[PDB]
Amino acid sequence: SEQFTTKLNTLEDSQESISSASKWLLLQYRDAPKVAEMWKEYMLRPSVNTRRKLLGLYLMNHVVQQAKGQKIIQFQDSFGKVAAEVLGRINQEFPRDLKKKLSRVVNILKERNIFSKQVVNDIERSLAAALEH
Repeated sequence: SEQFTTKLNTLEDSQESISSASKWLLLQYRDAPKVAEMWKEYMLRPSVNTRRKLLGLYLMNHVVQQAKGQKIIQFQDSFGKVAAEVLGRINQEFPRDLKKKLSRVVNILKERNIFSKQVVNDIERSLAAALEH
């Protein structure tokens, strides 16, 4: 629902506040397919700063990380799909500093087995493409 954008637009730059938001976003699993699309648009919105995009990335990470604990594939699969594309694209805007921070998020998604091997491979491929172009 629109509650995603409510928490996203009011998303504060702090892990505590980010987790607090994601706690409620776990209830959006019914519309997760659409939430991921909203997240995608946000991440690929030119009116959003690269810092604010990374902040949004942090929010997603918390949601799917908790979804991993809650075993909610509605978030894992949905966000994984769009993440494969987004993560590659936004690295063309992110500076080296924020690109490193991004790669840390990716490492978490992989190492914690949050996203499937298919999704991870798709991410890594798009990341390589981002490095190439």
